[PDB]
Amino acid sequence: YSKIKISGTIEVVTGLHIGGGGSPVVRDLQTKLPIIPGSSIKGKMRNLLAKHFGLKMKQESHNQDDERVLRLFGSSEKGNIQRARLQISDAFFSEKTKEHFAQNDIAYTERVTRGSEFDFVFIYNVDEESQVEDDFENIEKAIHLLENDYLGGGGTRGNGRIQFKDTNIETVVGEYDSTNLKIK
Amino acid sequence: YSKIKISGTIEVVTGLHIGGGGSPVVRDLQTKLPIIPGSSIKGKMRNLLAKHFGLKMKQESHNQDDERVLRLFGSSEKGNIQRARLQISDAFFSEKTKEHFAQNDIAYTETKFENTINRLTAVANPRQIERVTRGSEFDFVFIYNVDEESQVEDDFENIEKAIHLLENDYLGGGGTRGNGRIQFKDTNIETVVGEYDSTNLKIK
Amino acid sequence: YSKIKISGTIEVVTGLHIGGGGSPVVRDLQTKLPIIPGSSIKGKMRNLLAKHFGLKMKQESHNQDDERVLRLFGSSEKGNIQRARLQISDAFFSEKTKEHFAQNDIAYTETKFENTINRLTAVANPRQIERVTRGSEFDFVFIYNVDEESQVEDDFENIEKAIHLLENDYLGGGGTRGNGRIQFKDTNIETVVGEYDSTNLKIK
Amino acid sequence: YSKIKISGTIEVVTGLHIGGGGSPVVRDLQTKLPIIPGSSIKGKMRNLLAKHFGLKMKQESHNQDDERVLRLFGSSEKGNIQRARLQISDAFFSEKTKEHFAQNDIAYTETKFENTINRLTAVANPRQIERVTRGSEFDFVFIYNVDEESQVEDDFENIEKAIHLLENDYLGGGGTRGNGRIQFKDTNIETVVGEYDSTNLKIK
Amino acid sequence: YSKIKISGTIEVVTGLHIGGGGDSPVVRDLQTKLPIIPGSSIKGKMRNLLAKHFDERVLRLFGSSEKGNIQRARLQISDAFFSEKTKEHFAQNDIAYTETKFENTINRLTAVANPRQIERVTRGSEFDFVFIYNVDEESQVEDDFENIEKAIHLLENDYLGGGGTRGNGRIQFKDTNIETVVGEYDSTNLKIK
Amino acid sequence: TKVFKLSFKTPVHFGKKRLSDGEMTITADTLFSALFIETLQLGKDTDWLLNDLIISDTFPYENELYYLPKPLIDNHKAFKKLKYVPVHHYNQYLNGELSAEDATDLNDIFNIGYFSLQTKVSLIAQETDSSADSEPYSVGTFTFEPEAGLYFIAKGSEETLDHLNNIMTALQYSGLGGKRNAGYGQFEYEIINNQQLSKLLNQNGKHSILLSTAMAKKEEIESALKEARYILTKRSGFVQSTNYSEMLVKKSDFYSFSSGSVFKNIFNGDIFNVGHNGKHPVYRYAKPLWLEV
Amino acid sequence: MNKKNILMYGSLLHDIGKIIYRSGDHTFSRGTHSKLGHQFLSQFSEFKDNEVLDNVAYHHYKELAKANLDNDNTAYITYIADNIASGSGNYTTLMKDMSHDLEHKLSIKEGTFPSLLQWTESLWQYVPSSTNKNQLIDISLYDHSRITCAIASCIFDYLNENNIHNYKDELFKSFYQKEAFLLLSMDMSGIQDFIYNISALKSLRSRSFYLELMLEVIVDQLLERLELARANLLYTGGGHAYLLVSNTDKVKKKITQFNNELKKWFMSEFTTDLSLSMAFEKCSGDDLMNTSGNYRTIWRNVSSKLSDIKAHKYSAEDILKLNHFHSYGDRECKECLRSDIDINDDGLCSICEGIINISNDLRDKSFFVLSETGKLKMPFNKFISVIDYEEAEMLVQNRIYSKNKPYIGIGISTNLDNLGATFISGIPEKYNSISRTATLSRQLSLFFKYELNHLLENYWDDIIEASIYINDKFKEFT
RNA sequence: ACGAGAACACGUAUGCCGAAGUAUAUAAAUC
Repeated sequence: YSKIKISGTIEVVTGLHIGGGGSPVVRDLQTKLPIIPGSSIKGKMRNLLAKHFGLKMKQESHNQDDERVLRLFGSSEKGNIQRARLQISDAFFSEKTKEHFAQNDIAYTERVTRGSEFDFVFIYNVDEESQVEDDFENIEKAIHLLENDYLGGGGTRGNGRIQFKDTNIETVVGEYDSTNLKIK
Repeated sequence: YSKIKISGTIEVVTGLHIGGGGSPVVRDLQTKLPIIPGSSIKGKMRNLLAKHFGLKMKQESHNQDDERVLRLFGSSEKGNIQRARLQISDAFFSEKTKEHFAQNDIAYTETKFENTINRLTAVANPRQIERVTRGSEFDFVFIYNVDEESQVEDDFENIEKAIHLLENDYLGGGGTRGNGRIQFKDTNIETVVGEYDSTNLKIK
Repeated sequence: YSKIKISGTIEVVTGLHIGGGGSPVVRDLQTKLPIIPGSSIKGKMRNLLAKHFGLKMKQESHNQDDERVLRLFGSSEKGNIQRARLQISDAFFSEKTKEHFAQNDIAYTETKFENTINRLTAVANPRQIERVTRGSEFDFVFIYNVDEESQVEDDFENIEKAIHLLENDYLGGGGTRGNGRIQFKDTNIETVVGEYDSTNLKIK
Repeated sequence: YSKIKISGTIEVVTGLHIGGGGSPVVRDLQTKLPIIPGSSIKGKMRNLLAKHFGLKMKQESHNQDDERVLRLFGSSEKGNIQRARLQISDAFFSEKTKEHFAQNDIAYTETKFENTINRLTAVANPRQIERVTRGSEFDFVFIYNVDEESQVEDDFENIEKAIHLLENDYLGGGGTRGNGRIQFKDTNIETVVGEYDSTNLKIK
Repeated sequence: YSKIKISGTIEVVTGLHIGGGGDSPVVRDLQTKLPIIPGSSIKGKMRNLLAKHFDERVLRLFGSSEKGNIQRARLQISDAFFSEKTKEHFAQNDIAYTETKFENTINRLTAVANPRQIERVTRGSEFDFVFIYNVDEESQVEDDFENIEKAIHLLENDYLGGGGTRGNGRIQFKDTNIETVVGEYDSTNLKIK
Repeated sequence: TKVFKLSFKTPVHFGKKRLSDGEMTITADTLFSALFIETLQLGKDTDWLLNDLIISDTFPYENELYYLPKPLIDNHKAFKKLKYVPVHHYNQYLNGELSAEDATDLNDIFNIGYFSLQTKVSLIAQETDSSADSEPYSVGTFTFEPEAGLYFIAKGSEETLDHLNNIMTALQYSGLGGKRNAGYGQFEYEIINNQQLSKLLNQNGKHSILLSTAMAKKEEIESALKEARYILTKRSGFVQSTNYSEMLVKKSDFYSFSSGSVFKNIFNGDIFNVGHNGKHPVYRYAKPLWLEV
Repeated sequence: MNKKNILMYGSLLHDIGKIIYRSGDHTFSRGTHSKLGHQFLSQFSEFKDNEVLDNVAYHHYKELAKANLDNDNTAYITYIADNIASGSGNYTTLMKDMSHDLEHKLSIKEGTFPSLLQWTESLWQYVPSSTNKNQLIDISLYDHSRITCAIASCIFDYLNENNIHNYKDELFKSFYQKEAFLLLSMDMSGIQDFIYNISALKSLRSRSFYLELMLEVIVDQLLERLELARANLLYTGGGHAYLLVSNTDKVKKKITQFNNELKKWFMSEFTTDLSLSMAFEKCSGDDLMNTSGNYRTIWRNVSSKLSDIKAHKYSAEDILKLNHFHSYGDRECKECLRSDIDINDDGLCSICEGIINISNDLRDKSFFVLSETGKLKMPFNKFISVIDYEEAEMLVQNRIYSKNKPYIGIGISTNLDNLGATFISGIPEKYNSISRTATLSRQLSLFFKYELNHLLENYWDDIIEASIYINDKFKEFT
């Protein structure tokens, strides 16, 4: 049982408006600064990945998806247990962005102002040694699709497309070699 | 015969939903503030540190575990009596956290609205969930009995590994979607009953 | 001949679940409030103070134990005549707690919901546990018989050892998951019957 | 020749188990209510007040006691007959209390469940004990004979000592484990036969 | 020459134990198996109490007749029997007539205990009784009845049977009737309580 | 020639030699004693009933049945175990019409009570003083079934029997036995005239059966025993209030015939003096009450 | 040597050649039993009485048919009494022992006859009386010999008292029918009343012993007064004594005199609580024999006259003397409750104190001696005293009563439900003789007095167990 | 003037001494 980690930053270009309030933006009431629910990224990557592969109308009625989504993302409501292997945590700002904005005296809400950076930290559990490569190439595909789609509510008018940068794939628990992987 | 004390603070970084009153959050009835039940910590730690070692399917069917787990935790179910050697108590808000949230006029709970979008119909179903404000601190205590002068070092190495795995995980519910990430801090060891030498032990 | 009185208050730190009727608790039925029976206190103190001294496997077989243990708690069972020298009484739900709890509208009982996760199946089973509330108090009285004028100091030293050990342990049921931790306050020593001195005696 | 009467009320503090059946409690079989046998009271007072004064090994062997104790309870076996002076009758459940209990619907008897944990194996075995409820009352009557005029004051002083000692002790069994504590109240002294005034007399 | 009859009932307040057979076995009849109080018991207990109170009174009323002077008994005490009211009430409520009590004894210096059983007539029962007085001297009936009243008082505040220092035997007297049954002497004014 | 019926309700003590003895019935001398004492107690005249009254022994009765003593008139093994014969069969008895099986059935049916040794103590001894041994003693008692009891026969004129009525009415509140002042032996009575009793009492024959205990006077004894079948029983005992010491006063021994005696030649009796060194006479009753068959 | 002794001696042992023939001793087991016995006894010097040899040699038919004896010689009367009575190495060992005893221990002079009787009893009480194939022999040889003696002595008393000298012609059926002899019975009343006059549980054997001893003393006295021996006593015990005597005027007068003396003495010692009754019915030689079932009739008649004598046991003079005044007021016997006798300091009268002392001595000592003065009262101003064994032989050197001890040769010593059918009928046909009641009484006495003690040697529940055991044993008995 | 009469089946001792209603089990899994 080894815990591999993924981390990275996300760049904001189109004034974002997620819609965590349900017109304000969801805020952690400790800093009064925007956040991103992890259900947001989880579900949106889930829907894109499900659409990419075959999606059956009967399975649409029963909320059933492909085996890849049921393994990586995991649902565990059909009577067959599927505990998720990709803990997504909520994303905060980067102190770099905060320092830059404070130096230039720019507000955060207009919508999520442009030029932000977000620190997303995923934890991946290795429940099986073999399927690691398949799972990570699938995650790479999902990341690409997300990079070429939209996140947020009501973004079909020009808002909610963002970029991925600056990853680091470090093993935090275990004795497994994790040098040959890649998530751009 | 002696008894060592382990104490410190649990610091939560992300959402913490425990919901033991369950969608509200479990709460003391005398102060009206949240807690982490010790049952949750003991169970989560047991599952992690037990999955790491051998976890056989035949053992899973009969609910048998590895000898290290039972000596550190105790089962006394298979006809072999094994009393627990580690005692875990609950957690409560620390005084500094109370003062900070009182001075800053910041509440102890966040109401998150979550939307479910369903296949083939696209009907948005809303839900409200309560979470504990990130950045709060809890005080925890473990009690360790000595029943053999030798195995103390091995036991403390194992508890180190358990703390490590918990710190790379989530506590409570709603974990695979963004809630539960915590860490430990300010750990202290102080021998409180007996005449044992435990000053070289180290819990990080 | 002399009898000496000890008295004090028990303070409940985490939940207490004696469950003498068992998932309910043990209650009076003239007032319908929780109590702490004396049997449990006696048994737990005896087990601690016996384990602290020697415990042999042959001595484990038949409840044969150290000499001081039998002098202070009584055997008179192996053809040697020894009746108990410490009389332990029940603990009754105190009045000040009644007043405070009534005028703040705080009940005398928590109802905690507990969950079990199965191995290799991930099905939850729910349970309900009825715990006495935190912050409570109880009142206790002990009576000491002076059967020998040259053992009072030694017996009181052993008693304070037992009290200290119990202040670092749990009373009740299911204490390895956060239940039963207690404290002792306001201890007073009086000689009720005789002409014996109790100004140098103390128990912490 | 005069006879002096003493009447009053026994009040149960903690649960009481005379339990003379062998685990039932002794009952009258015309009313089906508990009673306190008088031989219990006489035996306990004999033991307590005897141990108060000097009790010797040779005086341990032959069941003989101090002259005062024999005078008040009788010896009449030593080849020097001693007729008793204090006749102890039984005590019965009071009508006030049965009225109260029927009105508030309070059952007369508790069934406490108890457990024992053996050593080496920690397998528990349970048991059931019946016991009278607290707040109950009983009505008691004593008769004392003036066989000699000049011994009355001393005899009543000794009976007062016995009352004090018994009120700091237990009746019935399981006294060290909690059961069986009593008080006396609402007493009364009267010269029921003869011409001996009893106005200065008192038993607290 | 007149004969006077004093009739009434005696009630058992705490358990009674006469136990002639023993000591558990209580005296009964050997056919109907119903407890009774022999008249020798009452006569002896009353004699002892009244003598302790004080002679020629005990000698004229209970009679000695061998001390060098011969005095004939002037009061006749009969046996006592279970009453019909009590039998009916107990039969309806389904109560036994007799109890069994378990007791224990403790060794000094050894703290070992050993048991006992004592059989004992039930609480609340009732018995019927009659006494006869033979008026041999007219100028003495008031004195004799004062003395008999004192004896009944003392026995009321005392015990009958065995083991009364430990709580058995207490009795009461109810429902007295005093009728002159032979002769023409006026006994509508006497009282015995 | 009336008969008297008596029911007791309490055990009785009659006895033969000691207090340990229990006996069913008593004799005409004991009842003559009782009646004489009660008359002297009531303050009446003993002259009328000293020499005008004839009394018989006591006899048992059951529900609707009566018994009489065995007269001294092949199996010779069953009759010897019999003491009383029922009235209906009395004549049949004297004519040899009673068979062995009938007699055995009679022996079976004849249970009219039982016996009991009541144990007691005495503490009037130095037990009052100090350590002194107790003295257990024993009394013997007989108890009747609810419908058995005693009956008597008395005869003479109407005046004497009216006196006897009064005497029994007074007596039914004292006792007829031993430990009377201890609670034994009281009774209630009724006056009866049965037809068959009168029929037996008024027979006509040549022999005679004695229903009492009597002794012949001197001048007739030589002619009394011409052809007789009898039993002599010594009768002794203690007196009630003759002189100072009770022990120094004890009746002189007397011998008398029993209650099944058969005499060919009748005798009148006498009330015999059995006193010596006393203040006043002590009488024994001896006057026969016959049935002539 | 008086001729009575000659008949008696030739009578007891007249049937011993049968044993010497059963023993198989080749020296004296070739001829008829009479001459075998004569040859055996012709050795010992003491037994050399010539007329005794004549008596023993010819106790049968042919022997007298070819012996042409004189007119006065007891072989004829032996024949008659024998007839009326009649109605394997261990034997060799027994005859060795017999030779030793006869040549060493016994004496032959007058008064040795009781000793000879006990000797024959102690030796022969089990020898089979006869082995006849056509008869059931429930008798021992002791009974045949003894009853032959009793019949012989009675026949002689009858024949001699009537002044006949030609014994041969008179006795050699016609005589068998004459009313020759007489059955006599003693019954003593009041045993049950006197045995339960004690105030504890083992004390009621001493007065049982007293009653038994008085009966034996009075019967032995009676036999002495009539110049016969203890041969003529059939049964004793309970309260009974069944005896056989002769039918002559002289014995009748003496029986009447003895009766008067006994009645006087019993009244003197005891007022009426203990009596003695004697009744006698005449019988022929045919009655005791089984001819027409008359033995039942005889027994019933004796019982009848006994009942009658019980019904009228006093006379007018006695009853008037009884009702004569006497001194009283003195204390009575603390155990016996009778105030006509002077009392001692301890509080017991003479007889009851004697009984308690004699029981205390009997628990240790075991010989009783009948003397003129001593301890316990007996009839005719005689007393019984207690003595020990060696004391007994010294007293013998210068009558003795024991307890089931068959000591022989020590002077003269006397070793001490459906009952009616057994006592009156016995064997109704082919065996209805006096001998059968003799043997039945002996066997019953052995069961009652000796076997009961053996059974009780190992001894509420016990009473029931003993009752069941006794019932089962009696069922096995018949 | 009754095999009678005086006569408590009483007295010292109880319900005992030792014993934990305990030992295992995350109010958890999906947008």
